[PDB]
Amino acid sequence: PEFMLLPNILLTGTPGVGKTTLGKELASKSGLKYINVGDLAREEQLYDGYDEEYDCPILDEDRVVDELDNQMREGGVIVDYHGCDFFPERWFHIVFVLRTDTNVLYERLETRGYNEKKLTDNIQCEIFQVLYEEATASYKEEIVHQLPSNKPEELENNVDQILKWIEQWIKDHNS
Repeated sequence: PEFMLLPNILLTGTPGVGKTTLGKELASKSGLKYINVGDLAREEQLYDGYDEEYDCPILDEDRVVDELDNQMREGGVIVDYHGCDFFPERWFHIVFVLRTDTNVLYERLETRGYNEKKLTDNIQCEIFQVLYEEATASYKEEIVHQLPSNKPEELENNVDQILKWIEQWIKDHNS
């Protein structure tokens, strides 16, 4: 991989849409580094404050940015998070918003053991297309793409499409 310019990819979308499964499979099949922002925040303890209504530690967004910046500047990172407005715009060469039909998403999150309030908030997040709108507000329209993510076959299509995109980008940016 040495001395190749490599792209950064954002995988965003509501919890349950398949970002982690996709990012991990992409890392394995491309050699790009996969970063789960939730796991990173947990591992490096990047929390500040507690949201009492959602019942979750509040992400320290500045510290996440500081934690990742050097690595992002070096390129070749696939970032997975259910938020994107706080990342420096310069980080990402392409942004994929994974989408899952509400019925499918509900059953996924139900299986994850989400209670009613958490199920409702997340399901409304998807049905209101919150993350999609957040992505389009934060990044150039031409680099934001929605990906259906409802079944293994769509995961397969997404892996294939993005792996092909990575190859083309690398060719274009290492003349």
